Amino acid sequence: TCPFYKKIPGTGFTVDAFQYGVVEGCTAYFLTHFHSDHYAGLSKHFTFPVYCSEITGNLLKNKLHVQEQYIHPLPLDTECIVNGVKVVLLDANHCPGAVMILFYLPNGTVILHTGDFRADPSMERSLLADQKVHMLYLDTTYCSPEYTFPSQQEVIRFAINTAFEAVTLNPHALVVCGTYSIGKEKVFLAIADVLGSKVGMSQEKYKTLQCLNIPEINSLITTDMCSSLVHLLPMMQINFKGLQSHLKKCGGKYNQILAFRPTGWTHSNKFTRIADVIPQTKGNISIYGIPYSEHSSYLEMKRFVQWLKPQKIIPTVNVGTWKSRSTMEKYFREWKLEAGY
Ligand code: NI
Repeated sequence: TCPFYKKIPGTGFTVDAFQYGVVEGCTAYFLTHFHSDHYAGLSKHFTFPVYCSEITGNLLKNKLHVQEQYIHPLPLDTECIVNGVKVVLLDANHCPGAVMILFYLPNGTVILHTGDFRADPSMERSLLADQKVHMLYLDTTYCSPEYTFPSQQEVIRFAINTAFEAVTLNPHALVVCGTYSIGKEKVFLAIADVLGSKVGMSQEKYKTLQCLNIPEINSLITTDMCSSLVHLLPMMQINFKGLQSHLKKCGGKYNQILAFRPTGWTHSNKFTRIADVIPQTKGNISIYGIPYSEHSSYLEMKRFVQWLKPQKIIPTVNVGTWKSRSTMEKYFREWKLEAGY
């Protein structure tokens, strides 16, 4: 049964609620982004209207085979009417195609559902500037002050400089990057651009990337692994055993691997600066864990909420324990007392 924090009151709508069967009273299912915890339950047998971004709708049709007649893609930054209710989709600064949804209820209530997001000051000049929000359904993934990490631009500077140094010292080194979902494509695209290479990958991952409307993508990726010195592998294979095995497969073209695991936060964040990050090494294999996040840090989240000044906050992440819920409620009250709303 569908939890309350997936339901939009005063509408027929749900958000990211496909794993509960037919939800009573739901006339339109919204999907914020193509991550498995959120799409869980969708398939070619789904026969209700799904509302989403264009990129999300390319992935539903090509990867999950949802039939076209049930996909309703909406343009961003554009007022649209869905089943009698005005909605707007906004860029969430998460993975490709990810949105926040603004719902203008028939009684005058305005609701923002962030989906998954990485808050940014650029959001203070979107269509959110223009009116008051009564209720915020908030991605609280990293809602505690221990969660710090650098900007995405500092992380990509570290990765490019590390890869370019290694391959210029040893032209026979291979770079490997882990992946298990869409998102974080800048990691491997920026490294392949500094090296003058395409990114090589499996046919299944090439298919997924071809749904993303990334400009000039045919110039940047390939299924011909032999032609590429940046390879993408499943995240589970980014370990010494899995990398040794991959290096065997390349037929003596390479004699070293430098590998990247873009994680979110790890507790090495509480001690080490990006500048000071070092790899784990075994023989001719090195593995870097780099803190590339597509969710808000604590400080980014706090700034967004203190700017928006919502009347009520409903967390959508970390809701399953009483200790998490009480922690989060305490921070919300601090933020509201400090800012004065
Ligand atoms: Ni996500």
